[PDB]
Amino acid sequence: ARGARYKVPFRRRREGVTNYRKRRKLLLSRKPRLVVRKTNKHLIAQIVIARPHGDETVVGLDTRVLSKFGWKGDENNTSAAYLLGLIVGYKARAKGIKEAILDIGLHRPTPGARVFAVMKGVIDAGVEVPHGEEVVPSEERIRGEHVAEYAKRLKEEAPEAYKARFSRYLQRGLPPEELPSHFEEVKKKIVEYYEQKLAK
Amino acid sequence: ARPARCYRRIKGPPYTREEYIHGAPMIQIPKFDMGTTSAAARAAFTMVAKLVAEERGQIRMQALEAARQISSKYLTKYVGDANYYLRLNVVPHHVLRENRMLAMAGADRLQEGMRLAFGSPAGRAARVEPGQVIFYVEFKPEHLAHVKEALRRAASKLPIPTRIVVEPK
Amino acid sequence: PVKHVTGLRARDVMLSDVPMVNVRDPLSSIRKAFLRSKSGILAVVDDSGKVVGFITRRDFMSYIAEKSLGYWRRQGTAGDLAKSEYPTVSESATLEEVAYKMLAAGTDYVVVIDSAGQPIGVVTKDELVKAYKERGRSVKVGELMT
Amino acid sequence: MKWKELVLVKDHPMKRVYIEKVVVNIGVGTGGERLEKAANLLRELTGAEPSLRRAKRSIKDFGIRKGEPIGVAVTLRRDKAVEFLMRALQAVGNRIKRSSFDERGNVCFGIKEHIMLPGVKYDPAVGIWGMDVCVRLAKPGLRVQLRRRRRSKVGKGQLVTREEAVEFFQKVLGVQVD
Amino acid sequence: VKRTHGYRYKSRKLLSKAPRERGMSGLSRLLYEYKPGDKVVIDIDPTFISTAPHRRYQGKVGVVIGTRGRAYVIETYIGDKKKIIITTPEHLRPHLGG
RNA sequence: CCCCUGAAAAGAUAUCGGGGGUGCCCAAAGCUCGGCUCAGGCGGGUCAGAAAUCCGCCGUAGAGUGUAAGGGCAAAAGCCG
RNA sequence: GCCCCUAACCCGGCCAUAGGCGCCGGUGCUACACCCGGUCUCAUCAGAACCCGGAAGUUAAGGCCGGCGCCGCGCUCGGGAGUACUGGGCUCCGCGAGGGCCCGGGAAACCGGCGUGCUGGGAGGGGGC
Ligand SMILES: [Mg+2]
Ligand SMILES: [Mg+2]
Ligand SMILES: [Mg+2]
Ligand SMILES: [Mg+2]
Ligand SMILES: [Mg+2]
Repeated sequence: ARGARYKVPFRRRREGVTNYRKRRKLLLSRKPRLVVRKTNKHLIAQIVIARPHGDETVVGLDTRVLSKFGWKGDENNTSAAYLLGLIVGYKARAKGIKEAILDIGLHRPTPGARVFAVMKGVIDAGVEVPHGEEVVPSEERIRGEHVAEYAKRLKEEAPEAYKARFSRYLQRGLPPEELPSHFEEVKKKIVEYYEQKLAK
Repeated sequence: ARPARCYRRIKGPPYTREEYIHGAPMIQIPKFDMGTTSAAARAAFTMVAKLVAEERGQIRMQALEAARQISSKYLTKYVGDANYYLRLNVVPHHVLRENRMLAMAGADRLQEGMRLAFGSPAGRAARVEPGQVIFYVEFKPEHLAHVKEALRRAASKLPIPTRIVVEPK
Repeated sequence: PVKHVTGLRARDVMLSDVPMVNVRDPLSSIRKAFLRSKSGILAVVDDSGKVVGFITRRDFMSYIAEKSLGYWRRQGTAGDLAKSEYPTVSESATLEEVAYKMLAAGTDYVVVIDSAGQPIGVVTKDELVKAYKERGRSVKVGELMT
Repeated sequence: MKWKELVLVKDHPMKRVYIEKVVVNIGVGTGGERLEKAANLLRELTGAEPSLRRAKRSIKDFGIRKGEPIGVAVTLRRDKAVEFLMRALQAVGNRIKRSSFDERGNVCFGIKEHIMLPGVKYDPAVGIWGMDVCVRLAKPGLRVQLRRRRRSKVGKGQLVTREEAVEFFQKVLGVQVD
Repeated sequence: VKRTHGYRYKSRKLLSKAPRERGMSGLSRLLYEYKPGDKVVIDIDPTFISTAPHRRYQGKVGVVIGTRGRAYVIETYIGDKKKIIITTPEHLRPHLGG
């Protein structure tokens, strides 16, 4: 900036995306990382192995991949986070990954957040990620009951606000109240594909 | 004050950092730029005389001041201060030391001889290289004889040999 | 080994509005001020309202005795009498430490200075005796009499 | 005339102006029971919980140490801020100095006593207090300087200006700017 | 007075950093998985000085003998004596000369 | 015993050589987690002032880090919980 | 499932050719954002932030790309300059401190010129197997 004595920080640090103090602790594990990132519309999950010249990504997917299994809910709701976790979990096992460590970046590790929702789906697929027992969201929020109860109470109170707060839910063909029913639908088709794939 | 031959030769490292030196003497040179120092006035002058050193050595602060008065007084009354600019170019940063048995000068000065022989501050001097410019005179070409005479007078008060160089700006 | 104490702090026993004399009041005014105030202590302030010292009855009497003493040879202002230096204790000061300071300094009083460094009140022997009256222990006078 | 509808909408829908937040300050020296009175006063005045603002540094001339609570403050948001702002602006008299505006869409003014405030009455067990009223105006897109990830500086064109601020109070708040 | 011998007793210039190298250092040196038999350069990192080797081993080349938890056991020489340095990879570099 | 310099860009290196310090202190000034950013300056703001609490802008560390000197340290090694 | 090419996005490496000030633009189906609310998980004085649910609007800002000027910066470029300094030899000069010569190395400031992120893996998009 000003003068030669100025020290410009790291590019990722000055852009504001990498906490290098936390990254050094993650690199000390010598195990693959499960990068979980959150956007305004989508959720990113990756299994990343760090290398000296740059991280090597094994499996990296966004929430757009759920459309392959006919997901009909919000792209970055809690249920969408868990479904996104299974695919990266299953594809990670097909690439030989048995274990990983969670990397939530600059996100807070609040209990029940979607970043632990993604990690839950990874655990169910068969990839061990060590974690705290009291941060993973409940099954009711995983299957979207909190979304269904919000629409059901809001429909009976303000139906006009129903068509605006869930305007895109209807046009997909799925009212938000059948999201818990639709969740078990999608979860079998992700599960049965990757299990039956694993048979061969 | 000892003869200047005791302090002429450069025999060790410079001793200038005054935060570590106890009782370092103050510089007793009142002015370094004589005459008309303003840049608007010095554009009138067109000649430059330099009293250049010939040998590397140390010039004591009292020798620098003594050369400064005799040269500046001569140009004052032979040339007029409005007709020249005279600058003493060097500053006596080096602190001279002396090892003598004295009055209350620290507890370790009471031990005679070469025991605890690190001296106390005894003055200041300028350490100069060959070709270093000691005195810098800006002047007009009509007063060339007077400026050489003033510079020659200043040379007589200095411990090392010096030569006058005259060139235009 | 005297043990049981009030628990009372200095601010309880304070006298806030000490009667005041300005620095250029002569000594006749000093006696008249002592008479009107009915107090054993006065605080002196300057033209700017700045307290510089406290004049006690004993200091005034001793000054009169020393200065005006000659009868075999028969033939000022208030600032000269005040003492700027006094024992001092802050607001949380206890009666034991205050009495110790008053005894050690040999004063009739003790000037309380705040955290900022300014006087707010003075406590003398009489308020100490009164604080004993509201709280003081049980002793026969034979162990306090001179 | 609620918070969503005191907008100063510009020619861009993203250039609208509003009240980001209004805060009230009480600087009382050290009094713990005094500060408790001060906290109770704001808790009833604003309808929101106060915040004990500890001393940043110790100054013996003020008799204060760092680490002790010597102030009460509260940050008001959408609906609560406007109602007190209208309530506060009555006590000020619908009058704010033009020099009171800063060059960053900000303005603070102080109410000397809260008995001038509407819905207020004299109380002898709490006394009479004065406040600082700090109201901040912003445009949409100010979150870029405050989000945790990918923090950045808002552009020059997307910051509330001192000109755009004063026009907000006259036309939207109806406050006399002299 | 004779020289004092602290663990870092003439390390002013060694442990100083230029203004352009101020702050945290890059993490690429953590990502070199050294095996037994490879050659490494001991390059002390001043920001992790608690785990750094002595100044006498700066600039020297050793042989990785093994790993102890997370440190690397390095065999080197000081003149004629065989020394065993156990340091983390942040004070190491790979040797590309042989 | 410890730091800088002497010390001559590996290592080592003396003098009654130069500038200094040590014989402690701390249940938090130790451990970890999280949040924040310091000195200072500026603009606005009742008391309020050079300096208190409040709103915003700038601010390469010009602060702090128990204690000598040197080194290190900014989503920290500092401050707060 | 595979090889090839390729913006804005995710994870990096080196950590200013990458920074700072100002100016002129491009980008919007998708992606990134701003954005809309606070039932639920979660949080504070404050749903500002964090966390959660969402999709009316907007490219105004952030992001990414292109161009110009200034400061800062970089260069195994030209001058400075074979200069300053330096390893070895000397019955070579000087009263002396010091300097010279032969053999072998060789800067820095500064001036001018040029440059102003490069690059690894993945997602998305296109092609073919
Ligand atoms: Mg010598
Ligand atoms: Mg020894
Ligand atoms: Mg230790
Ligand atoms: Mg050495
Ligand atoms: Mg910390």
